[PDB]
Amino acid sequence: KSLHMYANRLLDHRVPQTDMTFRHVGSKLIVAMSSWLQKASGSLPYTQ
Amino acid sequence: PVYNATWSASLKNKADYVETVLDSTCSSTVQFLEYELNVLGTHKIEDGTLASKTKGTFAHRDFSAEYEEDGKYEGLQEWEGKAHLNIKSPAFTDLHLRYQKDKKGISTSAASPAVGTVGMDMDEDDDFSKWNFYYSPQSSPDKKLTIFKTELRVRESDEETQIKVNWEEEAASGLLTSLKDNVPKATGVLYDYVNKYHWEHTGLTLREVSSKLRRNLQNNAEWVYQGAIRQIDDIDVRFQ
Amino acid sequence: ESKRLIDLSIQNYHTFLIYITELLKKLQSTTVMNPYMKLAPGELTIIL
Repeated sequence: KSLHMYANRLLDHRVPQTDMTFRHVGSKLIVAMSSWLQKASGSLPYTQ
Repeated sequence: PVYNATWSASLKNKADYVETVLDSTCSSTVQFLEYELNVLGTHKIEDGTLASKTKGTFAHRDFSAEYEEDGKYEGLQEWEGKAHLNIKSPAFTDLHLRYQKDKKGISTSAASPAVGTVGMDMDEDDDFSKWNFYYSPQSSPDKKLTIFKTELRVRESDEETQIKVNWEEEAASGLLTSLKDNVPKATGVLYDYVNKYHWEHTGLTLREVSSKLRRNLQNNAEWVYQGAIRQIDDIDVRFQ
Repeated sequence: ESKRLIDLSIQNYHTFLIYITELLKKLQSTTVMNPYMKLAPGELTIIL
């Protein structure tokens, strides 16, 4: 519940004159991390 | 002969009440530097309580200031009365300030022809209290835009107490627009003011004086330049 | 330039207050402790 409400807080606020929430930037960084992970050798189901 | 100024003051005791009279005036060869200021205040201490009535009025070319005070002073924390200020400025905008204080309510506001009317009212009572800070638009003196409001309410049932704070974005935005629109209003009055004084003394505008300064700079530059050129021929000829 | 500054100030002030109200509402949803806070657009009420 605490993580849910924190995510709601993060989603619901951003600086004026920009409507892109920081969660999209977080998702972009997560995508980059996942791309690097799949690039990394020694893959395991735990990585999946 | 050029300048004459008189400062007259007098403190007088008349049995039950004191009277304060102040006068000040100046006669000058400068037109906008002559005035007369006057104030009168009667002060009666009745069995320890003070009843106060005073009038202060100013006269000058660019405006006149007129203030009225009335009321009484009980102890050091109970003043009940009214204070009214009215300013008539040909040089700039006029103003009229009204202050009121009763034992259960304080009300005061300022009526400005540029900003409008800005006022605040404090109603105080044992079990409730309310602060109101409102801005009436210059274009609409019939309504009050609540800049902010506070409402203290101690519940007579149970031990709960409510604090209610309210504000209007509309009031703030309207006041900000009025202020940004007021910039040229002050700019023009001050510009015409300085030009008026320049006229009263030398008959020139600020821009006219700037042009005169530029022209004199050019004239002096040529005065230097001609001699600078001539010296070359002088030196050459003497060397020959 | 003065008028432009005041215009931008009003613009960002308005664009910003709504995000603040949303964040405040999400935060108030977090807890229900005995002192009860009620948030409204342009208003806040405090019960003690």
